[PDB]
Amino acid sequence: HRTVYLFDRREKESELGDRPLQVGERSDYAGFRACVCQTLGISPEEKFVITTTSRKEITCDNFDETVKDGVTLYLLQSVNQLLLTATKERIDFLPHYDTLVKSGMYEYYASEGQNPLPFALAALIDNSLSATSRNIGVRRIQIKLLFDETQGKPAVAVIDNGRGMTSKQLNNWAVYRLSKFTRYVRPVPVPRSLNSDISYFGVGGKQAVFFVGQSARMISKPADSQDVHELVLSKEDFEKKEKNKEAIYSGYIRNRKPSDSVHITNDDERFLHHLIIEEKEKDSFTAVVITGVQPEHIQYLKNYFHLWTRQLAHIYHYYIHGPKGNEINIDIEISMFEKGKVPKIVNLREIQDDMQTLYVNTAADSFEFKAHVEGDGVVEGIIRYHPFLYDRETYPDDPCFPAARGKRPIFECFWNGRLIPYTSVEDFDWCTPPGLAPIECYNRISGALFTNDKFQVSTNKLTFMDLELKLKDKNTLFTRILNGQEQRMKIDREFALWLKDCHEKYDKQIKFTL
Amino acid sequence: RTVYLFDRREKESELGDRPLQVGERSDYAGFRACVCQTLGFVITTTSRKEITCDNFDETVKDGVTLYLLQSVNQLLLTATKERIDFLPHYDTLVKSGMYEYYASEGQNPLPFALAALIDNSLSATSRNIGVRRIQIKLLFDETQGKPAVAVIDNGRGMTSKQLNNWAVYRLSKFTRRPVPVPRSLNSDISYFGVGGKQAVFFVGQSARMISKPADSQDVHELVLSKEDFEKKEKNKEAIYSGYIRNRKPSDSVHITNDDERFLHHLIIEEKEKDSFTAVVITGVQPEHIQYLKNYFHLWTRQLAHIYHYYIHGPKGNENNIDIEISMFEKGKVPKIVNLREIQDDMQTLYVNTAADSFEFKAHVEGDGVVEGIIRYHPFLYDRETYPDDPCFPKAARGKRPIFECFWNGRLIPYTSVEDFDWCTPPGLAPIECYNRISGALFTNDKFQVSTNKLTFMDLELKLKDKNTLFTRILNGQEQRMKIDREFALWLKDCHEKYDKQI
Ligand SMILES: Nc1ncnc2c1ncn2[C@@H]1O[C@H](COP(=O)(O)OP(=O)(O)OP(=O)(O)O)[C@@H](O)[C@H]1O
Ligand SMILES: Nc1ncnc2c1ncn2[C@@H]1O[C@H](COP(=O)(O)OP(=O)(O)OP(=O)(O)O)[C@@H](O)[C@H]1O
Ligand SMILES: [Mg+2]
Ligand SMILES: [Mg+2]
Repeated sequence: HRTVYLFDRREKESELGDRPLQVGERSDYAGFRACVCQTLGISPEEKFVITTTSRKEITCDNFDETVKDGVTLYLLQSVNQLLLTATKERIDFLPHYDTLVKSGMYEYYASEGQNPLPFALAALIDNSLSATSRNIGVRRIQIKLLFDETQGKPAVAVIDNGRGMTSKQLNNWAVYRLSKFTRYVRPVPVPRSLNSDISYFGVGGKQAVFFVGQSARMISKPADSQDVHELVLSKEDFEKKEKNKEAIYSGYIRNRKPSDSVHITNDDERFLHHLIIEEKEKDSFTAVVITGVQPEHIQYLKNYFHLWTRQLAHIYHYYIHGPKGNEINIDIEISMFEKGKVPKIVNLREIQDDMQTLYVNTAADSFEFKAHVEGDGVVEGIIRYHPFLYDRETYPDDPCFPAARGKRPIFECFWNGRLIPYTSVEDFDWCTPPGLAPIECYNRISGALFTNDKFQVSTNKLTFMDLELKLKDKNTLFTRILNGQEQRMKIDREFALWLKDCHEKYDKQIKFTL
Repeated sequence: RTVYLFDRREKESELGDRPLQVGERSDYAGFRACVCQTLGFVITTTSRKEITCDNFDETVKDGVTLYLLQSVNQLLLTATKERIDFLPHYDTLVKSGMYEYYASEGQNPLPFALAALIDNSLSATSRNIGVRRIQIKLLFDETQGKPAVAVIDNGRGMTSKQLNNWAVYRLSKFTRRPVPVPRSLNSDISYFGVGGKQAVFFVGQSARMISKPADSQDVHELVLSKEDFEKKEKNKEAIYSGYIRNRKPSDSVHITNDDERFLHHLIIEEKEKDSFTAVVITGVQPEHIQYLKNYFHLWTRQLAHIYHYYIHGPKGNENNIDIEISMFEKGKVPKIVNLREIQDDMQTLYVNTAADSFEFKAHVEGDGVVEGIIRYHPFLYDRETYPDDPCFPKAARGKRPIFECFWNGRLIPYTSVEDFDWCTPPGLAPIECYNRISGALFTNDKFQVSTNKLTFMDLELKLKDKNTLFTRILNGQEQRMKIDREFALWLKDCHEKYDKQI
């Protein structure tokens, strides 16, 4: 049985409403037309016509190809009669499954001399940070690059010991654009907004997995749950469901006891048996297993291991090292496996040449402030002084920007504690050179800005929407943070005086002639 | 009301599930009795919450999966399969443009949303015989109802089926290729199946699509709106089901609220058109209205810049496309401009202050070819003529990048290329001549852009790749010279010919 919707539009006064019509398999136009004449009281002496909404007339030849399930049909005196009264033609407009499969394909663009693949990994780290935010003890977040072909096909796995997901929460995860606002306890403010409350849009994890690869296997277990819940979303399963005319967004969660990998029969996915065996220890976990990894991603992760782990340490510097930075707990552990090589392992806390560590440890002093923007948003700011010592500047180098800072921007920008990589602020009026402090001192300052969600970011969290615009608005008030207290100030003069004091206390102009 | 029951008492229990039809008026004991009868403990949800008559109605709903177990916390001997639906949330549409148009390089990004709708009209009018009329009407006169933004073209329009397709997020031309032309001004700008929906839901909260093909006697009208999605959700109706209204041209009887008064004057004009599409955005955010009202000359120049080469052709502003903008305010004269009238958009300034040009192609391994042009702006007696750029308030170009970048003929606003090696100062030509050159790069779709079409994905990285071959185009033939010395020579000639001291 397939339903069609018939509008009688022979005369203006014809019934406004449509008449639905159940049509069984292997029926013909003559049968269809007879029923119409009978129910509606129409002599088979009327020369009326039946047309689609495009005015294509139904005939015996085209009946089966034209009268499909769901179509709307017109009863007309003639094929091109004037539509005296308006019709309502039912439609379905379900999003195409590429809403998921292509959600990350054209989002992570390259900018400022950076490879964006680690930003997809950061999206998954963000999820694990939120999931581990109330852990008693260690918050463990592992990224395993299973690129050893003696264990199966390449796979990227992100595993944490967070709170995990129920069947329902795992169902929610699969819903594109289902966020914490739609499916929530807004956290109490905290310095640098290191609150682990990084989610906003309900899409980031899906963009990441389908950017990295073509199939995601979610494995999760809350502490309360006896059972492990497992859900696969993949390009292959959508294509299969399309070809077989099955519901595109229907599937099933596999519930199972911990450590049971009997459902893994693909030898390509061998490595999953060992991942699933590891579940016995864990009271609560989530594992994101990505397969169908694009070859260009694998080659970058193999050949630039020190660079892209550094990028991640840079992004999560203040989550790793706390609000003061790495003045030289969360364990973010990367491990990569290749045929013929010892496992490569690094805890991001080990990394010492990420840009923030260099800024923090080459700084002689700092200048701390807040910016109060119209709309009640508050930005935390820090400026750091990197002094000239005898014969050299100490402002650290940045490989993306091959006398001290140069033409580089002063400020890196952080949102809920993590770096937003493609938004920098060059300077403000009050920290550019006009004077009361020597000009070259304005080139010795680096900085960081910290917001919470009051300042919007783009969906991919690569950029702020309008951070600089709001900070430089005429109504924005700047305050100084000193000894824990916040106070209004005359910032142009008070920053200059701070800069002059830094020059006199820290800059050293003594050198043996060459 | 169907539930799916898994018998999981023993390791040998039946693997498959047994669907049970639980009537609407049924009890826990009744249900329990039906279970004992059908198969031969406790019953739980998939979270091991035990079914009781206290929770029976809040727990045994249509479509749920249930467990038959010896105890609540018995280990699962055999794995179950729990049916789920995961339809995208309707914010997949309503919020599709809310966090996509970020500000960069001092530009307000609102006109980029209008460019997305212009791109659609360029493609819809690509085979028009005669004029291609693309109108943007800002109906901000409150005597005619609430604010609205309308984009109206005289293109091919949409059938009922094509209008249905337009409402499918991510339904593209690939899941439903012109011949190469200069600067890829091919009007084949679509790719992703989302741009138009991001634009309307960035600008406002409701989109009325009105369309009519020439081969169609009826007009097709479809509304997508935040308010409609919210009503369907409240009433538990299918989220992605609606209807297309089909009507005769110029019939506006369905418009009954005074706040949409303006639509009568808009629909009356359908008499005059064989084919058309009208996008009508309502629920316009107040901040978009304020910007559009107070910076008319700025944001219309932005659109002329973006579409310079579609307006003026492949040589620039030294065609049958009429992009007309009109804004209506209470007690004011209509503001009206054809983008072809604008003369101080950046590309016009580059084209007209240029004394000579240097043309070239970049061949990127993988069949991708980029067309490029560099323009020389001389020093005339006592000033540089390199045009100023309000986004950027070495005396000529200064720190600005050389190259603006175009994709299928239209500007990509947030992708610039500062320079290449062969056109950066080393001296076969005075150093300061290298600061007097602007340029533009043109690609087709062989070079990827992001979904919102604000940036290229990896244009600069591929252009600077060591395998990339740079060839000059002189007259109409490809010359095989070493571009770097060829360009330094061209820059000497330009200096010795166009720079003036007296
Ligand atoms: N590692 C995890 N542990 C527990 N729950 C998770 C994990 N990853 C994802 N989820 C759940 O799935 C949901 C969807 O995640 P996704 O990253 O797609 O969107 P989001 O994080 O909510 O928003 P955003 O788009 O800002 O990332 C999350 O809100 C979270 O509840
Ligand atoms: N003004 C118009 N006239 C005729 N058809 C249109 C018009 N606007 C949109 N369409 C149809 O609706 C479809 C969806 O448009 P939308 O802009 O959402 O995606 P797209 O243009 O296909 O891809 P992209 O995301 O690259 O813009 C278009 O492909 C086109 O077929
Ligand atoms: Mg997320
Ligand atoms: Mg489009």
